[PDB]
Amino acid sequence: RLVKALEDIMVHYDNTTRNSLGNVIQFIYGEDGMDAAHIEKQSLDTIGGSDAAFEKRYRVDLLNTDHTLDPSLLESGSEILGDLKLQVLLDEEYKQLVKDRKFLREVFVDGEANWPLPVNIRRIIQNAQQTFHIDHTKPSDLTIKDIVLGVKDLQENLLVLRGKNEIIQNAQRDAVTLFCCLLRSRLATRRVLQEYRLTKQAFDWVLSNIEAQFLRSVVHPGEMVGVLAAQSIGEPATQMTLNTFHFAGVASKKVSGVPRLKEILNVAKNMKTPSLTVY
Amino acid sequence: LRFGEMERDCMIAHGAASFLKERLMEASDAFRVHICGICGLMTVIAKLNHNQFECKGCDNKIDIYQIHIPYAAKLLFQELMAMNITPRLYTDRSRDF
Amino acid sequence: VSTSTFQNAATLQLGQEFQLKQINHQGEEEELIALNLSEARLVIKEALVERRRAFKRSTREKELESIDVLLEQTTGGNNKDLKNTMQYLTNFSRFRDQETVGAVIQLLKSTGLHPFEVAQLGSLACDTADEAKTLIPSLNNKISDDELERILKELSNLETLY
Amino acid sequence: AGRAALYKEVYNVIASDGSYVNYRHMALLVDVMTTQGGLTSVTRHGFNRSNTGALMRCSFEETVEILFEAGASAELDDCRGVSENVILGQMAPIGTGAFDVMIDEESLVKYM
Amino acid sequence: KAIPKDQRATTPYMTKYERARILGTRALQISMNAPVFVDLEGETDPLRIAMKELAEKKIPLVIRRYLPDGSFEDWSVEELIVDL
Amino acid sequence: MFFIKDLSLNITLHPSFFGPRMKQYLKTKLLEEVEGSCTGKFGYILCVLDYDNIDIQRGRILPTDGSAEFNVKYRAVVFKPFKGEVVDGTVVSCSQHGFEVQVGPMKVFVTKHLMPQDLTFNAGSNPPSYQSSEDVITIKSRIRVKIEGCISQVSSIHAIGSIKEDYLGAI
Amino acid sequence: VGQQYSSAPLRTVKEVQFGLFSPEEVRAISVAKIRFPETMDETQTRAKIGGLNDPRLGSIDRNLKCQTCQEGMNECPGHFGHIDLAKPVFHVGFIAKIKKVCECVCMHCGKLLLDEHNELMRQALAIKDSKKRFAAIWTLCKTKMVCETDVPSRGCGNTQPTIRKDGLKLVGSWKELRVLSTEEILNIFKHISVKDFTSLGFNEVFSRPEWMILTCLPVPPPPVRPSISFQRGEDDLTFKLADILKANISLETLEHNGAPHHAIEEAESLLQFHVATYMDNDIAGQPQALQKSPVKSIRARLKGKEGRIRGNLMGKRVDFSARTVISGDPNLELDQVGVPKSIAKTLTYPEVVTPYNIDRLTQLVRNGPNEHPGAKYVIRDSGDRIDLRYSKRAGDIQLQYGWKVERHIMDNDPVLFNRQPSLHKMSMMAHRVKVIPYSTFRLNLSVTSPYNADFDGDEMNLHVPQSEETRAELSQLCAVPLQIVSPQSNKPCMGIVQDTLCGIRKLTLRDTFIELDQVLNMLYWVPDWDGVI
DNA sequence: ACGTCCCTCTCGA
RNA sequence: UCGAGAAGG
Ligand SMILES: [Zn+2]
Ligand SMILES: [Zn+2]
Ligand SMILES: [Zn+2]
Repeated sequence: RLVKALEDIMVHYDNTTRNSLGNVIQFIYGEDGMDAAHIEKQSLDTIGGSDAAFEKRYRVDLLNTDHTLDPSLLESGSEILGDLKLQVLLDEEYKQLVKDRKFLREVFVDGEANWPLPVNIRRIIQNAQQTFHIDHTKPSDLTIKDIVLGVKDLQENLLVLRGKNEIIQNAQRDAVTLFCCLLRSRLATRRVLQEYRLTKQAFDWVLSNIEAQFLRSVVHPGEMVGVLAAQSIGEPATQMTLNTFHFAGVASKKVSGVPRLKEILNVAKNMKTPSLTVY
Repeated sequence: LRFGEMERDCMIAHGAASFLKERLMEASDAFRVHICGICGLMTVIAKLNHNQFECKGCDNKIDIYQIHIPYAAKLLFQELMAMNITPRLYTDRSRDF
Repeated sequence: VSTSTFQNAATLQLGQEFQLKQINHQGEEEELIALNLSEARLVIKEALVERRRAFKRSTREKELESIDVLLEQTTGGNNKDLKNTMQYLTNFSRFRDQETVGAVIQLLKSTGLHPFEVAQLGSLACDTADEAKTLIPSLNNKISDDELERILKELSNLETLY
Repeated sequence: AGRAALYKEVYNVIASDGSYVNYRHMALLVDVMTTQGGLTSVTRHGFNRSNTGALMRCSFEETVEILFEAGASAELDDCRGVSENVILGQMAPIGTGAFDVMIDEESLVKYM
Repeated sequence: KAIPKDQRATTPYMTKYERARILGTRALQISMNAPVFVDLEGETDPLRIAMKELAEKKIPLVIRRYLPDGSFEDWSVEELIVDL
Repeated sequence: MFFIKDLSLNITLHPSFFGPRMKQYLKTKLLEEVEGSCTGKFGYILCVLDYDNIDIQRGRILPTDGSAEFNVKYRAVVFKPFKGEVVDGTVVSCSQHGFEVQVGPMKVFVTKHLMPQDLTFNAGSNPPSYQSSEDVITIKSRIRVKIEGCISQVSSIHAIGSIKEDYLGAI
Repeated sequence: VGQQYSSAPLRTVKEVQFGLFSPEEVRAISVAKIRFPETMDETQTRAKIGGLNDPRLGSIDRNLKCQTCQEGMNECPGHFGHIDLAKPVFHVGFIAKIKKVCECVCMHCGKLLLDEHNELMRQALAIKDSKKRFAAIWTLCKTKMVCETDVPSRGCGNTQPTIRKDGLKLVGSWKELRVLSTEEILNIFKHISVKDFTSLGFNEVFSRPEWMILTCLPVPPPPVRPSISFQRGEDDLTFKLADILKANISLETLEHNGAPHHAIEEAESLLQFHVATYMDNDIAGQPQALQKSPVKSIRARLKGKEGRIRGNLMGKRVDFSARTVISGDPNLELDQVGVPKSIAKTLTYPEVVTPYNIDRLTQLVRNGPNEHPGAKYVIRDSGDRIDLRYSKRAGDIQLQYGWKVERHIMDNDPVLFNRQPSLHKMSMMAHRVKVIPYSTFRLNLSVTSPYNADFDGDEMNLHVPQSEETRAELSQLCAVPLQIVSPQSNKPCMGIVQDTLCGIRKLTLRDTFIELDQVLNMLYWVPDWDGVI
């Protein structure tokens, strides 16, 4: 029943997900426009933790003596302490990082940080250190405005939908939001120098690799997500209901499941175990 | 061996369209029917080793087309016709949309 | 595969294809292309001279044989029709020269009569307007018998010294 | 709002055995049911009544029945569906059939 | 009959289905004594020859991507990006 | 008459042709089919006009077949007769029932009934001819005929004419 | 050779326009009138009969050409005939909608019961839909049992009955009960206004309501109702058509010579029934016609699960296919499958004779169909098949380009491999061929879980392409290495299992050590070993 | 009014 | 060549 109801649906050449009639089901497949194989459970370090540890890890204050970057973490360190025209960009960065933490706490209200997202950043900075042999005793050769500006310019090129009018541009802005919030979380200025110990070449190589692996992770117009989605729950249901352990009474309500799959699909107003969860 | 509905779906998910046609047309069925440009149904007399095409009823010797479809579909359309249903096969579109 | 396009009596009641308003090859309502025997003989000749020049990149009833050898070069001998056509055209053309033909077209195409009438009037030599309107039936009231004979006499002088 | 509760119920039965399925597949089926105005069932009456092609709808549950209303109400088939080309032995607009391949004569002389 | 080559929305990257059909089409064609534009390095298989044509980007093919409404965006093999 | 029509036609090429004189063999195969061809719609398609500026358009590659189809666009000189037009021609045949007339690529036949009453016939003539009071229709004379009716015979549209009405016959 | 060549231009179907047959169009396309309910029974001898089966329909015998298109069995599609019915007759699948139209039109004048003045009807006729408009009219018209004279004109204004069916025909009651005959409703439907029936839910040229009542029935050609040789034996649908003509040819002589009211009304409901069970033999009431047994109606021919659509068009039994018991192999590579020698010598792929393989193909052709690297047939450019297994010229046969060599499938060929559950697209992948002995499909150990296959008697399907395009299709899209990371769960679906998994734990311990002699053997067992100790 | 998927064999008019 | 039964993953 599933497969016969979804086969029509596929990703068309403008990233719309339509049937034979041309009726739109999804404006970007998976609400982000990404192929399912290229996605791995990543960690958003900006949502979880105390606000106190948040400053320790992301805040950089050039207008300070304790909360500034030590000139041992990078070359332009003493010539950068108190740089007013640069600390404005440090504030612009940390103002976006705080917007992220509140924005993520809106979507994932329970405090969950591990979610599937394309491009494994933790592996890229791992291979960067392993490739360029980064010395955690000598300082980095990056300016403050190399990192934050290179990250901002990287987001402009992480493309899902190409278009002209603001309709597409504003929906494209939405399609990347999460991955950008993780990108900002993993390429904060403090992180890049204090614990990543990156160099200029290594950090450019990381940006170039993030741009490429992302452009690969995008769906390919022609993917038969219709039958693919139907199959994706088909094989599990053929398993499932592997009977084990007893407990009746409520019987854990719809623990249905295999007849709820029946119940859910044909809807049917007569429910087998209705239950109001009043908070 | 049966290449059934279950197996059809996996090729669809794979996107192997050209193969799915081959596995369903060159590996079975396939037929060279002659259909009328007027009524899209298989009335044309195909006197081809004499070169003479015609469709009596809607008399025409000029608007005839060759189409490659499974013989099980030719059978199906002829079966629907014996039930008084006309499944007209047209070699062009009009809906657009 | 047979010929496609884009879209019966001499009483202006021509075919559905051969109606006055017909589509240009680019796509505009253009008038139909009717051409008399002289207007024809020349158009085929100039298109066959064009073809001889492209394959390179790699007086009196005696032009009959010079056109006959051109047809043996430009097109295959598998076309007895174009051979029979050019023989008929050069033997039945009223005007041999490009200038005289164009001048004929000037006189004919100002009256605003149907293209097929234009073609059939440059092909058939008539004297009396009663003779003209009878061989081409579609006229009758379209042109004054004096005005028609005014054209006929103008056209008779414009005839090539055959 | 009903859309989210629909996904919530189907996520609960799949994750009842750990399993896990990527959001996109379930949200596809959920949106498919949703994007109509209301809840459309996944049976012979719920989605098969759609204005799609006759030849792909008869291949589900109600076969000869639909083909009879097709001749009666004088339907016309778009053929843009999957199961239509299958019945017709035609290369479907699926994946490798979602485009057409041409040759540029300019390129043919460009590459000697 | 509608599209311009400067107003292009579809992704500049070649899809896996585009590559798979282009390769098969060229391989099928080479198998039918078609002229090979690439320099042949001693290959008996037309699929490898088609892959060599794709590597040197010497395939005269051009994709016509049909959008849902009926529009079509022409992309030559030459200009499509092959990452994948 | 004689007309110039904006026709079109679709040719299919085998993949072995895809390279050099591609544009040329398509032009060549277009002539090989449409030249001297006769259809019931347009009549004698005689000469393909302006060989140089001939459109080719792109060629769609077939599905499981490697061939490619091209919608070729062209302009041509056509000749479709009509019931009522008067045409002049040269006599060709001469039989007991009448005589044929070569009007261009097409043969029109006149019946002894479709000739006036003063027209007699002389079979014992060298060459056989149709005599009359003052005129004689020899085996190769030039005659003005009115086409009375046309019939489409495969690839040769034939006709039947008259010279009985006024202003027809002599030259 | 397959099928001959026809000059007709080839295209593809792009619109399938469903309509209804007009009994004039049936009479126009039909070859001859089917009048005798006999097959070859002229005198049961060599020929058929000019009445049914090949009275210009299509050949019945193998060594005989068609009476119309003299082309014979393969390539001859079969041509339709017809039976002129002695009296009009309802249709089975339309008997419901035929009733529903009378519940809307005037049974005297033919106009709509509620035209273009009543408010709710005009909200309904404005619905420019399809059967959704037909549903609104039928409900808002069935109630009114009269017409109108004007009301601020529209005709007449007679009374309408309460019409409900009785298995086969319709009856309506005025207030007096009266049976509504087929011929009666036929006249009512033909008088329905051109604007009325179109706005009802029909079509001016494709589906007129008067064509739901059959006046002339199309006789299908022999292909859909064949003849078996058990000195023959026809099909059930051939039997059913003889029954229809038998009920018809009676009703003709009844209504001509005789004139009994009960007898003519008798054999009419019989013909009404034989035309009914011919299409569907599973009706509401109805005895469900049996012939010396039930009978397979045309609806049962098209019914799901099998019946053309589900079993012959959405799924096909196919050539170039294999199936055998599967066994496991740790020394085989992941993306390849072990194919028995027997299967490779049976399955073939047709390679176009090209200057690349010509020397390799000539070697294979002259090898033979029983030697492993060989070929079974070679197909000339002349479109004829040369059986290398029997032909006299098989030993020499000089090859030419543009020919085809149906050569045995050999090592590292793309094939399709399939387990029978077939639920995920990971249950059907492409494998390299590695021709092996013994009668089992020997596949790799780790591509176990994606197929869900063990080796306790498991059996698996193998399919092999035939074109170079669909080889690329399998190798570039459906290959096993591509499928390693599944989209269904964003994680890989293949892994190290059983002995490889138990041993990799027993090996990766600090307690585990290996000495010089055995270390060297392990290193050489690695295919991509750098040669460095 | 639907009521999984393919396989191998053997019995009856 | 249609209907009934047994059996494998
Ligand atoms: Zn027709
Ligand atoms: Zn036949
Ligand atoms: Zn009335």
